[PDB]
Amino acid sequence: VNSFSGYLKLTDNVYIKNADIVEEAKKVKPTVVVNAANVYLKHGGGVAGALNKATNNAMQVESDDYIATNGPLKVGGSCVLSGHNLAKHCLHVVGPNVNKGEDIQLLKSAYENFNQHEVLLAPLLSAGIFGADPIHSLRVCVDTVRTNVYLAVFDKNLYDKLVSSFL
Ligand SMILES: c1cc(C2CCNCC2)n[nH]1
Repeated sequence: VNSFSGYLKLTDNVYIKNADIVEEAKKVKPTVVVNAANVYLKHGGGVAGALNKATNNAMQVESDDYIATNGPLKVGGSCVLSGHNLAKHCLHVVGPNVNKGEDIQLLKSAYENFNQHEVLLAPLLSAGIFGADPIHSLRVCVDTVRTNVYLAVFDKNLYDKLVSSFL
């Protein structure tokens, strides 16, 4: 048993809810929250901007030190940093950004990072301002992630479309 509430079960391991991931993280304090990161860990907008704002910019301060030491992530890659006030850990995962012309085949590689963690609270990778089709992102998630993933979908309209179109 875990503390996640109100989720619809899609598969053995994947769960979904219409929720603000920031508010969900604050309530649950999961072991791992996933950030929709870019390779520079510049948390300006989308899910990353919202998570970073909720940490009072401490996520960005930690991230800048990480980049100064290690250099940028790979598209499809990840790093584990603090979860600050939201979670124990934040898994910063870089899905391909269609609005920058990145290979959508890298979305599967991105989701493979989730398999290193037994339970995660996550957004749909490459959705929102990253420009991918969220229906596609959910299919790749279900067909790639084997650990237990709790997906938060901010937009109620999109949530209902994801559920009603799910195969
Ligand atoms: C040597 C050092 C590492 C670090 C692992 C923790 N954070 C990123 C770099 N990998 N290989």
